[PDB]
Amino acid sequence: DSIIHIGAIFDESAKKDDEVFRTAVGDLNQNEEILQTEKITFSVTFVDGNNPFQAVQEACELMNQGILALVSSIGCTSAGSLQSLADAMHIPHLFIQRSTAGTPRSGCGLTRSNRNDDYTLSVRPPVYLNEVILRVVTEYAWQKFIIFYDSEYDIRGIQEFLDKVSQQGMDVALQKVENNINKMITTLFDTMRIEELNRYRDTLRRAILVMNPATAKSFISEVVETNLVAFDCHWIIINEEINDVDVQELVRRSIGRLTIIRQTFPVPQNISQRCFRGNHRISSTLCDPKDPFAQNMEISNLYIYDTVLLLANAFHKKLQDRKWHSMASLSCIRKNSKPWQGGRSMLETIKKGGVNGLTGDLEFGENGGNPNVHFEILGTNYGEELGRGVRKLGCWNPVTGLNGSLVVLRVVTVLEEPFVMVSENVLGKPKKYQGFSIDVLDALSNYLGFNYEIYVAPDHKYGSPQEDGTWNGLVGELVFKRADIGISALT
Amino acid sequence: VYLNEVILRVVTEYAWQKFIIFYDSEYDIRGIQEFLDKVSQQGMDVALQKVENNINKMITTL
Amino acid sequence: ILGTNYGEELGRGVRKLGCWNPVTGLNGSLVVLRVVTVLEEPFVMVSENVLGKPKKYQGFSIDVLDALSNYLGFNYEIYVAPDHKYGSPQEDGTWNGLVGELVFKRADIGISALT
Amino acid sequence: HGSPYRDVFSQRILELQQSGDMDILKHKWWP
Repeated sequence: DSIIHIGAIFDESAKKDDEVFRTAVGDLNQNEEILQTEKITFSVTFVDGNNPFQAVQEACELMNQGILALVSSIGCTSAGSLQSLADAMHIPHLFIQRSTAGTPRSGCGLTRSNRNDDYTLSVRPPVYLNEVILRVVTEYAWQKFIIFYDSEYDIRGIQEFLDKVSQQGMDVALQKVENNINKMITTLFDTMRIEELNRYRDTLRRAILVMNPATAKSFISEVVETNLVAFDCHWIIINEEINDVDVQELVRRSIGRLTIIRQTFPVPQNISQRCFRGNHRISSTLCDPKDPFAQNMEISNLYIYDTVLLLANAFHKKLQDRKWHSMASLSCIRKNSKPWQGGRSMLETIKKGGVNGLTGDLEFGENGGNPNVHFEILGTNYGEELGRGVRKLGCWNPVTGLNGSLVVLRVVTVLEEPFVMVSENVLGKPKKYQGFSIDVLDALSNYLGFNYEIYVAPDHKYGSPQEDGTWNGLVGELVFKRADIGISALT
Repeated sequence: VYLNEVILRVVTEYAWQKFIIFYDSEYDIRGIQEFLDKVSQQGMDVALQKVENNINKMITTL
Repeated sequence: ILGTNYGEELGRGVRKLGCWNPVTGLNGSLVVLRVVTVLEEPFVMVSENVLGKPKKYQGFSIDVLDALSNYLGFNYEIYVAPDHKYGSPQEDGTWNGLVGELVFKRADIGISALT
Repeated sequence: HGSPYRDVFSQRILELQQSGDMDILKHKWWP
């Protein structure tokens, strides 16, 4: 007999969310510490996520079967209808927002009626794309740039960023990138000229891509191939979801500088503690980063696992505190439709729950939303020695903000006023030099951000050049490479 | 909704090249996305700004 | 499409300028200069120095530029010529002083006492 | 002989002369 039954409504594109949901229920039903005597059962329905009536109808059928909570992984189109249904029926609604086609998330902006109690808990963190991008452009001292966005991006997600750049007097262009890039660029060459083209190439020297990884890879290749960008270009790509395969392919197709900003998950480092959270064992396929499935997981998939883990802990606490309310068969749109009487107490128990999972820590603030998020910032580099590649520049989170900003020279000198002048002798040899030459050196040291040590030349003279091209003094120190740089009045 | 088409025709007739678009707190800016693409293609200097429902604070702060 | 008008005779008001529909369309008709200068009072005089370089310029040439600026309605920015030279024939190669900055195009206009 | 800091030094020497930060120094040791 099962008294623990949960419902799930998935978009048709969310097959991986269903696979992970079922695996998470499997993993918990093998955990003897949580729900010691009770197995979790479930009913899952797939719906067209652009049909809100179908989403309501199928969610209502799950409520007729009898559920303790409803998990959804779906876009904004049907989100408002499910949230309002959950509020009417008192069913705790664990909402995992899916983006369309890997486009950057924007807030749903459903503006759900606030007269009634909110039964929806938003599992994914707030959209912080606008805050993160503003911090990164500010660090790079950008003043003029173009924002390219995909065909599915909701530009209300950058409205605050646009207001802020306008307040600071920046020249910010917007452009939608059509799903077919070649036509957009081919049309551009046919219609434009050399002057206009030089102006467009100048505009493309600094750009932000607010788009899915597949469109960004195509868009970068097409502009590189047509020579609309060059080695001096600097593009920023921002999206919560860009996998390691996508990052490498973006770096590979790009010339110049590329900055990639994506969501990261603060999970344990040690191999043993990777697939465990306390005594809860996670299936290897989701927690081992060498597994092919784990590397190909969507961000929504990680949140779905942690949602099931959170619900089980909540149900466990409700059963271990003698406050259980049995599930009820509910009916929608009937004369005597009535909410679940156990719903208010279940919602409050889930809301103050917290679990360590695949996303890091999943919990809810007072507003019913998960507050926890971390972004990492990757960047390209180049030398002849290293070739092309990418490394981690920094991290961002909404609490501590930006962390991580985005050699000692051997100096030979010769004393000869007033270029080099001894300001402090300690033990009869200089520690502090002052002078015309030295002040230029202290403008160099501070500005390029190098450290130095200064020692005199072996005779405080440039010397005489010895036979066969041999040098001594300060000059010999440069030739024998025994001093990095020479700060003096050297002729 | 033909707002984007009408506004483009009127700005063109007046030979505008630089201007600001002020919109309210309830306006969906997807309604002018096509207008924004067209002015950008013609090389115009077009600023956007949302006007907050409380104007005095926005201007006083300014 | 409505529009305002004004004269002393009519005062303020509004009238219909035109119409638009998606079939027939519209019916009824409806720079920053770079200044290179050379510092030499009292033509260009430093009125305020900040970190050993002028920040605000005063003198006869600057007032003449404020009269020129209002008429054409251009705005400007002034930076000091780094060489402190006005420029005169260079047989050694490149033009020095004010003249070289314009020849090589690093300023659009040059405001100095250049003979 | 060969250095990757040469480029930024030559740039900074121009930049100090142009800013007039270099001109303050001359007055300093040479009034």
